[PDB]
Amino acid sequence: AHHWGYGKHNGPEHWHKDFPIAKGERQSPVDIDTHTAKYDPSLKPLSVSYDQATSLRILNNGHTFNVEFDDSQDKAVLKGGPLDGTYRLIQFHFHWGSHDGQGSEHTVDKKKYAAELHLVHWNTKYGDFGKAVQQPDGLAVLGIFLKVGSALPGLQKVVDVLDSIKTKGKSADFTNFDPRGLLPESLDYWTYPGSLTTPPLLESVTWIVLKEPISVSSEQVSKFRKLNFNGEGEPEEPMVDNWRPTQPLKNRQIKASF
Ligand SMILES: [Zn+2]
Ligand SMILES: [Zn+2]
Repeated sequence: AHHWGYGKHNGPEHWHKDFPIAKGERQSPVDIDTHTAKYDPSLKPLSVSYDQATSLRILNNGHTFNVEFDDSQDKAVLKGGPLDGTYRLIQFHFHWGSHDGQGSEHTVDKKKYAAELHLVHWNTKYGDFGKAVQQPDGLAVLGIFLKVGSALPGLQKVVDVLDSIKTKGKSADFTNFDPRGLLPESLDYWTYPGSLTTPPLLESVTWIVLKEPISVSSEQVSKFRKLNFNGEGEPEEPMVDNWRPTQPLKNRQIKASF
């Protein structure tokens, strides 16, 4: 019965009990202090190759909704920037709040955005995601802030299908979705070494967080809130505030690409 979540007795403040790495040296998310985050002119340009991205399904895993990608080959791929080698896109998901004033995981000078998008990639030095997720150089997550304003057309295909995966365990067919519609024009970014922001909280993530947010409408985000954490036949719990508070930076340095 007990499973990790975002509630009072299974949430971020409780995770350390069943996942002691929650209190580790490289935990995510962090606050991005733009005064101390010093620029690095050695950082190579970021390369985002999503032209042949091949989506498979959209699903409710009880924590968020995931858009899964075909990672059998080097289709949609992230290279450059702080990354050694090639990282294959496997899935994307969001974090959001109960209201437009909170919802992001990272903060920028303690500012919270309405939501955060995470594009998850794993390093082809390893055989698959299951092997990479255990290694400090295993994953690269591209983090993108959402701010409420203009409706994003590239998000509409996602929003129009959320009613078919309202509850945990539902996974719908979802092909030919273009993740490039979810990117801002500028790819300037901050980067630091970190972790998964959910259990198992493994410290295997090179974080790449873009400075430019994308704009969504209040209506699009409010559709996110119509999802439920629970499965069919369980008490309803709206899926809201599925974000982790920021964690101590400890000895890490956030580097700017710009
Ligand atoms: Zn627990
Ligand atoms: Zn995430």
